[PDB]
Amino acid sequence: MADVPKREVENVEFVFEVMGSPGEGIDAVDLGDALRALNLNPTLALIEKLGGTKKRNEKKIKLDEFLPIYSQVKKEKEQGCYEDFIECLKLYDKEENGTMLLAELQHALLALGESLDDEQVETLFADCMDPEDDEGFIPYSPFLARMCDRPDQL
Amino acid sequence: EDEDPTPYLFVSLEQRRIDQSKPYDSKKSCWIPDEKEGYLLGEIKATKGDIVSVGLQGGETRDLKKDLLQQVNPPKYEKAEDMSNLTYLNDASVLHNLRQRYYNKLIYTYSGLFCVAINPYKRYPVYTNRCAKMYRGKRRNEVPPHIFAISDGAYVDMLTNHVNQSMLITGESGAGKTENTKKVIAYFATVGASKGSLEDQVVQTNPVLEAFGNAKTVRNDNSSRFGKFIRIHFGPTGKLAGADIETYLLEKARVISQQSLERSYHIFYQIMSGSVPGVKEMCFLSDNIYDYYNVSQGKVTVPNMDDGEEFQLADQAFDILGFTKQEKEDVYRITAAVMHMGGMKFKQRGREEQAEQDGEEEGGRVSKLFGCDTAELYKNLLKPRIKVGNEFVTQGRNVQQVTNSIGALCKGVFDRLFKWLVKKCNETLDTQQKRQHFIGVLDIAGFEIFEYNGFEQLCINFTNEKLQQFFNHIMFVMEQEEYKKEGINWDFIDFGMDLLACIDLIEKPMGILSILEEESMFPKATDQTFSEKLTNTHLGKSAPFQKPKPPKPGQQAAHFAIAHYAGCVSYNITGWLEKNKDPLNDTVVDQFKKSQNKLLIEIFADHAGQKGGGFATVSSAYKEQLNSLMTTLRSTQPHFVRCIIPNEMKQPGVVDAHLVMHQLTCNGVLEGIRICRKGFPNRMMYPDFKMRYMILAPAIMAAEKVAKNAAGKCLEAVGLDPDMYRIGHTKVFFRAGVLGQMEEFRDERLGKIMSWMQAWARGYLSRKGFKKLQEQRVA
Ligand SMILES: Nc1ncnc2c1ncn2[C@@H]1O[C@H](COP(=O)(O)OP(=O)(O)O)[C@@H](O)[C@H]1O
Ligand SMILES: [Mg+2]
Repeated sequence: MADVPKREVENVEFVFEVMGSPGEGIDAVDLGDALRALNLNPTLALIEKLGGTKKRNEKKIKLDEFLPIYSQVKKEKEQGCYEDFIECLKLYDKEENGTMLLAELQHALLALGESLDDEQVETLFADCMDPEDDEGFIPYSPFLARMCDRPDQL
Repeated sequence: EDEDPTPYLFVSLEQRRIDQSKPYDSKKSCWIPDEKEGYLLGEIKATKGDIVSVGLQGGETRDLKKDLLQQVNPPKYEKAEDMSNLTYLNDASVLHNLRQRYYNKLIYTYSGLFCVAINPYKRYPVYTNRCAKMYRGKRRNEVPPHIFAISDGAYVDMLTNHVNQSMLITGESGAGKTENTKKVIAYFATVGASKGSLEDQVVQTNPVLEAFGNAKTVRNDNSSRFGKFIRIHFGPTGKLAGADIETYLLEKARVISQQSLERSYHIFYQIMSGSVPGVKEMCFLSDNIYDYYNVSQGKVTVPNMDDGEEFQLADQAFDILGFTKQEKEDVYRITAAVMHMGGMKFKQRGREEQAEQDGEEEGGRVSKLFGCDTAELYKNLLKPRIKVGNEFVTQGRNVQQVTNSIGALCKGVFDRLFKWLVKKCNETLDTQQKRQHFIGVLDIAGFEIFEYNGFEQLCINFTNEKLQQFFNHIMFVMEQEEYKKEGINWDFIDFGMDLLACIDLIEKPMGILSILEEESMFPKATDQTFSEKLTNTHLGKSAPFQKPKPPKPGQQAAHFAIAHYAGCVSYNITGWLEKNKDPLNDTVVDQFKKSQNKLLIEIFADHAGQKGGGFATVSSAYKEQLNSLMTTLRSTQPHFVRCIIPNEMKQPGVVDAHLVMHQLTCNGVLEGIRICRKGFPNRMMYPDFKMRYMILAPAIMAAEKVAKNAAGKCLEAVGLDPDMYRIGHTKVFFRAGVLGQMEEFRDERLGKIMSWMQAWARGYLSRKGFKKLQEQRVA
């Protein structure tokens, strides 16, 4: 009631009412989607470390069991940000003009780190990415500002 | 030679773009040692413990210790004009930057406070009026490296700060000291020109002094056999006002002795060329150089050198410098007289094998040239006289005593003739007009290690021992200033004993030279007594004094060694006593002073007949010169130009890595770097810091308005003690290993952002579907 802010608990209430059932809760395969619905962006590896599970009906996480996980993910400060991603993509901005090759960006997202699906990247580019130029370059600053919900940088 | 100097001063834009694409990984790129190349660029393939596998161009791989690897500067610093801007200034990065520039036809490179000059062995149009105009008034950093930039800066500091300046141009034989020296002087003569002009008279001293003072050696077809210090005086308004020259340690023996591959002094062959009418006739000179043994013991010609064209130029210089016809002609007479004296043969007689002339042909030539009576001359040589108090003695002489007296006179006359030429040049260059300040230029042999190191090499290495102490001191002071300019307090003072230990071993009482002078006044003491008196007095007692390194096949043994600042040198003492005292037949000298050759009387006006005859020696005389010189230098603002020979073959564009590295150690280039980088091996300008390390604290740095605060807060953000760096006005300075830690932080951080970015992409995609699932959860 007076430990974790009240309004934030209410925010967790709303998400569970949408993704989980009163008796059980949210399925553990949905633990990442639940935290994301709360304006968080945890890595797949961190979700595994906090009760994430593959496939359905393997594990259930109820409310009071999810709150410590929420506060956990909300404590760790360096989980990425718009400014962090600008510096990563600057390493591809050969011309120092704020552009990179869409091929390199797509390749990196599908190959490196916690890689993404072909479908995840296509949807991402469809919404946030601007059209290429004649040479295949793209402005990566607005793409990150839309993905990171940073209107101030548009 | 009116051309465009740009392609010989700048790195082309085309070349820069190529350089910025060389293969660089801040994690793999490394320098490794190598015999022939000095250092090789490599690629760390794997690491196990303190051993790394380095991949070299060409497939080869080597396993060596991390200890031996040296950091690589990124390609943007390729052919850097000022190596103090390099992040890493290890030995490999210095060689690399210099050789790359050299391969690009760039002779000059700055290394912070001093300048490096690599012999091109090719004539580039960088000493024209068109090029000189490019450096007049401009600051050192506004134009590519060049000797003119230093000269102008010293001329500017002189006029602005009212302080005398110095330019020390050092290096081993054939490195390019004399060439650069002549260009500096010609630059000051130009800028200082108010409008037989003084400006041309100073330049015309070189053909004279080089004619009598330079000679062909294996290392250098125009080797300087003397040291030189010239002061260019400027009036209160900065106009040329005069000049004076001092010379040191002219190699007398070359007048009568040459090695097989070497020449005597150019003048002897210039005069024999016959390119000047009347000269050979007046001098009774034949047309066979080999008629004169004193000069034809080795080579008698030099490829690509026209002794005839050189004699005309030299003879012309005498005119411009104001030599009267009688003066000029007596110089040639005395010069040829030295040649003739080597032909005066003799033979034994009987009692005491007392010698007598065997042919007066050459003797007559000598007498006529020196304006002496031939009969009296031979009489004073064979039957000299001494004073016991108020009587004469008819002392005899055998063939060998007579032979040696001739060679001594040859050396004494030429040496005294050379000194007079310098004296005469100083008279011409003294215009009695107001001298306010001066810029002094030093052109002297640097520290060098030969197979045979004798008396001369000891004086030279002794001289450079004092120049290095002066250099080290100035580097501390100026670098402290350089830090002050960056708003940083920097203090490093240490004066290790060794900076003065060698100087003491050589100069202090009972030192090397003291014993050489003490032993010069003993009966015989030929070499061996000097040798043992050096060992018994210093070996095991004076730290730098060491046992001589045993000789290798084909080398004569040495007698002692010194651990010099630039390496261990083994010295051979045979002949030092003879070289240290140059006694002349006082009876023949008296005849000279009474001769009909007016110049001969002048060059000997110093020497008494029957100063003149005191306790002075070569070593004693030179120690006063060096003291006078060092006193003058320490009164000025100095500028150091380190000349370097690229290879042993006079080949333009060819770099002998081992040879260059040795010089970087001996010429004080690496030492100066240790000083300027003491306490902070690495530095970095803020634009480069941001490009490389803003990823560590982007938001933090993004807020700061000035680069300084951005770099600082970034270093505070990571776990760095504030003493591990200094925030200058335009540069960050790092202690050892800090960049390593910064690169580790960057590596780990860079290994996460990709997952963060993907986690955020999933968040966006998730929150996208939560909107649909949300609205679908109503009714
Ligand atoms: N800047 C230069 N331009 C052209 N040739 C040079 C230059 N510096 C040196 N050389 C060549 O190398 C030789 C040696 O130069 P020098 O100054 O006499 O050496 P050092 O005086 O150091 O013994 C010269 O005779 C010349 O041919
Ligand atoms: Mg020289």
